[PDB]
Amino acid sequence: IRTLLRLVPAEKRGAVAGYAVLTLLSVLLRAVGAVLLIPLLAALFSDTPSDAWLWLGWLTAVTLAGWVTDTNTARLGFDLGFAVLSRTQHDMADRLPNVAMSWFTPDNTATARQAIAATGPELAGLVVNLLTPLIGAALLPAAIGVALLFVSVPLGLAALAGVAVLFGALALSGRLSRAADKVAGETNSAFTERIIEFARTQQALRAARRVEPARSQVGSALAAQHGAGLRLLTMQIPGQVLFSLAGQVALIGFAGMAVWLTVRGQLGVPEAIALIVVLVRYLEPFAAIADLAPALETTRATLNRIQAVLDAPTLPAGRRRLDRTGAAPSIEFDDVRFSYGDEVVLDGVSFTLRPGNTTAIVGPSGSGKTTILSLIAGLQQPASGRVLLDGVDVTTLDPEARRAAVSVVFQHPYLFDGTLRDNVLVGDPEADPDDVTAAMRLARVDELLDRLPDGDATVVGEGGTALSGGERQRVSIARALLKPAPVLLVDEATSALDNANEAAVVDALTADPRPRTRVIVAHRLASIRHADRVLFVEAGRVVEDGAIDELLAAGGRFAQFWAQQQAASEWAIGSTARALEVLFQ
Amino acid sequence: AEAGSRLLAPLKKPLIVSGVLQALITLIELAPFVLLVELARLLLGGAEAERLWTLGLTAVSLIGLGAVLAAAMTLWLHRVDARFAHELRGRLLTKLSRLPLGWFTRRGSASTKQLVQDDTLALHYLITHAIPDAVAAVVAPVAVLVYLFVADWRVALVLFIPVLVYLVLMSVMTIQSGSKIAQAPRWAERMGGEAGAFLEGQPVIRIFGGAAASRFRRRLDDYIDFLVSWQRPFVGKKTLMDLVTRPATFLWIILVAGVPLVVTGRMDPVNLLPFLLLGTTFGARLLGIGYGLSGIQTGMLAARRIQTVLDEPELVVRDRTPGTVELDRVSFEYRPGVPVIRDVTLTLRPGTVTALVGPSGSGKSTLAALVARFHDVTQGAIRVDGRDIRTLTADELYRRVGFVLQDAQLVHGSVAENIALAEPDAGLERIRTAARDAQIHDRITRMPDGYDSVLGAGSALSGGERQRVTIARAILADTPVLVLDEATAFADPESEYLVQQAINRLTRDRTVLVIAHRLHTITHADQIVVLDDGRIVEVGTHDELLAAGGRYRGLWDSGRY
Amino acid sequence: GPSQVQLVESGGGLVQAGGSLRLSCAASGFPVSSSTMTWYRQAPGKEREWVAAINSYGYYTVYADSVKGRFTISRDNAKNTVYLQMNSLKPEDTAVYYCNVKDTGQMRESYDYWGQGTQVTVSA
Ligand SMILES: CCCCCCCCCCO[C@@H]1O[C@H](CO)[C@@H](O[C@H]2O[C@H](CO)[C@@H](O)[C@H](O)[C@H]2O)[C@H](O)[C@H]1O
Ligand code: NI
Repeated sequence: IRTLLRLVPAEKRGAVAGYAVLTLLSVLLRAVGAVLLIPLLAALFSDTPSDAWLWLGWLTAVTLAGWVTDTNTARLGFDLGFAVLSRTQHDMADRLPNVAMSWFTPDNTATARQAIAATGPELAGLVVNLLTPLIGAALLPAAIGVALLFVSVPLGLAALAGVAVLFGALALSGRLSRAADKVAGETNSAFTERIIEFARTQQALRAARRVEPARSQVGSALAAQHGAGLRLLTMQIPGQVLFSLAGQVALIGFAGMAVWLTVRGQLGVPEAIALIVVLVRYLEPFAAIADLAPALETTRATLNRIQAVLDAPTLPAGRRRLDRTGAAPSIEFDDVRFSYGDEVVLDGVSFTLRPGNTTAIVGPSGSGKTTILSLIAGLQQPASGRVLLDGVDVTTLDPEARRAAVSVVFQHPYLFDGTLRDNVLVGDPEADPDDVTAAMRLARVDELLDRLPDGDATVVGEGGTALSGGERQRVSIARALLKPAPVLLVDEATSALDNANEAAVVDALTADPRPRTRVIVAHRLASIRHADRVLFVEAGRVVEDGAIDELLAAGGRFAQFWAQQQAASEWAIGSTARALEVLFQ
Repeated sequence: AEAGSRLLAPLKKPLIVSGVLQALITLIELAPFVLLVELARLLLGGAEAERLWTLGLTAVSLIGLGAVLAAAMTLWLHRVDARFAHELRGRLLTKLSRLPLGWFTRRGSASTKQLVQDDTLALHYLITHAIPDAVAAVVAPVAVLVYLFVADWRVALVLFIPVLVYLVLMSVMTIQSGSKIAQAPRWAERMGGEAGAFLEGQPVIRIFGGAAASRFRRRLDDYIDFLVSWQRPFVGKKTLMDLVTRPATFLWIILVAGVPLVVTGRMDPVNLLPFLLLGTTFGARLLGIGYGLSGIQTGMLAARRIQTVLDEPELVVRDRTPGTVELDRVSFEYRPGVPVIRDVTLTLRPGTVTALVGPSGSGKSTLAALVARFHDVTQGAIRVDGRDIRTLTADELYRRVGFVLQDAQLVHGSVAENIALAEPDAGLERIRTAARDAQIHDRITRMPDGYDSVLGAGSALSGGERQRVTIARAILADTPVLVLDEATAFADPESEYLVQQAINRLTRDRTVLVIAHRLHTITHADQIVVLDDGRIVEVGTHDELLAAGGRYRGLWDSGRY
Repeated sequence: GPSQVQLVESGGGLVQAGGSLRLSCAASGFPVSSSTMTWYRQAPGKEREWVAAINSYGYYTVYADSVKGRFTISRDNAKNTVYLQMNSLKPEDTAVYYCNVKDTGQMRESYDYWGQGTQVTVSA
């Protein structure tokens, strides 16, 4: 495929182009050495025995004239196999940061992990252990056909006529064996997917007294699939064993007619041997390499997943936002539409957030709220419409301008293994220690530093002291506060068991001296009561827009949401006085 | 090691039959070669009789007998495997229905989809393809070299020097490598972790600068510079010349030893004809041995894991000889050395709400799980209405004790079937009453298919709405004793209010045992039990525990500002 | 009314380059320790830009990159005033300087309070 000539490293296209023809003549030299077995053994005893090793001196010419060309192909392939080993994983590594994060599915992240980890020595001996043994063994049955032409043409074209029928026969045996492993992996998956389902629902089944009714239904469904498997073994391998039989039927076949339908050629018992050395390495390696052919073809395809389908964000670096740098910008959505595949997430949204204020986005978990922040931050781009920061399209921004424009507090802390101070300095590594101290204090990370013997130098990875969810969040808030971006986004997912984490979010929104346009997807009244504007997002559309006091006076969707969140904080088990029968409130 | 052999114990006879029968087959598969040389030398002997058809189809009679025997065993062996896997799945289904429910608690918190299938595929290869492919790769090369060492002796010894050219060079290789034989497996294992963190840190790299980009390649470069430092020096030229002493050089040193034809060797040239056809592909014949046993070990490791699941202790069934729960000197431990619950006595009055609070290590989660027999106690007893839970079956117990915990599961079926999983014969009217009490009805009727909507695989409702469905199921079950984890109320903050009102209807007119995390939610509980390192230290109402100035007062004050 | 916000600026005037000035903002109607106080400047014809701001708690200070290291903001709760000592005054700093406080917290649309500003002219 074009999989390998994608992995061809620069400065080495001449070493692979020479390799292409330098390994091609080796197949030509082993083809003349095979047809040189025709006369050498025909004179060794058949007629006029012992001829003083004439053709042996000419076969010793082509044997070690192949030794010279093959002592470089492996050596060249060894360095060529390491050159692709180096260029491949480096290119995929430098390409992943510039991938639209919509691409990072749970599965595409698993294939990307395989491509950049489990592809070490397999790519090292890629060419020498499979590419050169396959390129050679695929053209040898046709190489002797042109190397036998000068001995006999009715015997020569009969090889090129018989080389196309046996390749297709194996191509059908390899297709029957490939179509048989598919159904094999499907039934066993259907076998085990019922075992997994009965295991994950064991609590619900036992609590509902449905454990035995489901025990028999799965036991019989597995007993029926067990029967369907037995009948498909009877009518399948009557063909597989036939094709290695088909390998030895052509051997004794031609050797069984060249013995009786000839009579005029008892020097043609090298012909039974010449036909053998043509079929010695035909389906002997082809079956021995067909197990490692897709085992090396799809690691070139999961590798093809990263680079061929980069899905790199457009990011045309046309602008740098060098207007009012460091000033809180306005945020504008102009007919912004977004879809994850085929489902609509944002269905034409238009609003304009005035610069300097803070907006709270609420809504029934439609995942559009979080999408609104991703489009502002630049993690994703709108399918149609524009997102403008002070009238400048976020997609028209330079990579360094879009990176330094938005600061984000994700739902997850996203902390790396290292010192606690290093996880905060990610927001600004060259920031003065006064700014780092203020960020960790406003985020209330200093409350955590007291219980740490090493302070902010305490390593928080797996080899160090562990942090709780609320503490990890406060570290993430300090990281976002430390970055001097004129925009701050909070995808609120704060711990309900940490009053310091709840107070750190409020402080980060209301006690930050830096002018920032702030947007927060929040659920607590303590975090949204300070907002100047509320966007109620429902079914991919902004169905309410206004200030807190005026939305509460309208008595609509946000008014009910506010009253429910208020009652949720005052909630206590067994405190409604059995008044649930009348109002259901 | 014994776990794997115990599992395959009923197969020891069918496996050894597969070995000797496959050995005879591969001997028959080389038979058309041992007679083709005879057919050649029978013509050299000037026979060429009209009845030469005899030895012509005895080869046909053997190539057919070899394929018929190969097809007969590969079919008999696949059907022995299918019957073994069928009984094993029945044993697994029986095992999963008798293990303690706590054994499943986050046992598969990751998608174990593949490792169960990877083991069943490895278990299949071990029983059906391991033994035949193994002996077929060792008797085929060992039956030709003995057939070649009876042909010529020095021409047979002339091809024992290219194999020791390869072997001892790799023995020198396995000692020149030295420090780089144990690092390569670990560096390949530890480099997958740097890849996963690099993929997780993607949203940080886009927003903040960070060093995760350079932190990854530094671990990637010293890994490629690792094997290049020990697979380019002494392989770029050493195995460069031993991978050439095997392919075609066997033929050349056959004929330079075949030049001493009858001049000094004094042997018929077709006594070299066996070397013509089977001495050319001998090098590839005794290298594929290590790839036949490669599947046996990865297969027997799968059999050990399957037996380990079959060796796990089960919920022991014991004998008997207004839900009132009595915990009598209860103690529990997961591992046989570390205690979790330390001599706990507690009584849950019928119709009352009892709250379990405590700091880290209190064991309030484990203590509540024991009331539902998620694990059997190691000391003491737990009785429901005078009956020990160990003297009850899964139906008697879970008719008295229900539970609403985190990660509540929905089964493959409609909404109405999931709400009525504990009483499927109940009318749709009763199903709808439980949905309204669980504050999920208006969400259900808003769905296009309504109560006919199919849950289990993928649903349009969120985790908080999933919870309210299982709450409707628990309401419809109507247990006298209910074990509740309060963490289910704030697992989905966007729907915390609705889940709360559902819990209101759930916790009424029955004995309630609550795992409390937010102390302000259990201030009206009839009994608050404070746990510390597995022991009870305080028991009383909310105001009584505030007046004692003890552990509850400290926890309550800590949860303020 | 009796709790009417009022901000007045002072300390401006002409001073040649390399000099120094100290600005003051006498607030009224609200505690300067309750909200965040910000210093703005606006040259004639151009849009206003922030210069520095101080936290409500009093420890978090931020400065625009064009004044950081030369300008310093501080607060005196006792007099309820805000200070801004600007050293090494460059002619780019010639503008009308204002102090700002915003009425947030109250669940309404935030309203900005401004003073009449003080003229700061610096010649080179
Ligand atoms: C503060 C800025 C941070 C913004 C980060 C947002 C990144 C979004 C890229 C893909 O991530 C997915 O986002 C979907 C929502 O956008 C979600 O899918 C879910 O949501 C949709 C349903 O609304 C469906 O398309 C999906 O199948 C369903 O899995 C799901 O959480 C997540 O895997
Ligand atoms: Ni099979």
